[PDB]
Amino acid sequence: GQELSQHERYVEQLKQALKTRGVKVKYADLLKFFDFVKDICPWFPQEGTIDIKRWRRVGDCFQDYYNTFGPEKVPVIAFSYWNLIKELIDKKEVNPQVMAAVAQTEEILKSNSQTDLEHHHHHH
Ligand SMILES: *C(=O)CCCCCCCCCCCCC
Repeated sequence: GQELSQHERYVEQLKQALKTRGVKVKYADLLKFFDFVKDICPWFPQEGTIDIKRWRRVGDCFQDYYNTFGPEKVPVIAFSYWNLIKELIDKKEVNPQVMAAVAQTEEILKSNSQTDLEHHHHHH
């Protein structure tokens, strides 16, 4: 959600990198969103976090299939992919939804094995 603002600035950074590849001028957010959103999130485009283990499984499936299918528009962007996914998470260490899925799913407030409410304790 709000993290969207962060995605904007980044989107601009990703475009610059590809720009140095001598590649034409295309949108990264869209090209990636549509492709990925439908890739790891084919039935749930609501969130869809960045994943290396999954994107890899679904990545090879569609990819290994598209290529083995002898395509007529064999894009080079392929080679670029995968490698970018790794270096991506790194520069993402900033504070994306990935880090949130942790603070949210595993709130620090959680007791030893109870809940954040903590019946034993009473604060107000
Ligand atoms: C809430 O709607 C914000 C979206 C939550 C997940 C997105 C977080 C960052 C997305 C990474 C994009 C870069 C690689 C595709």
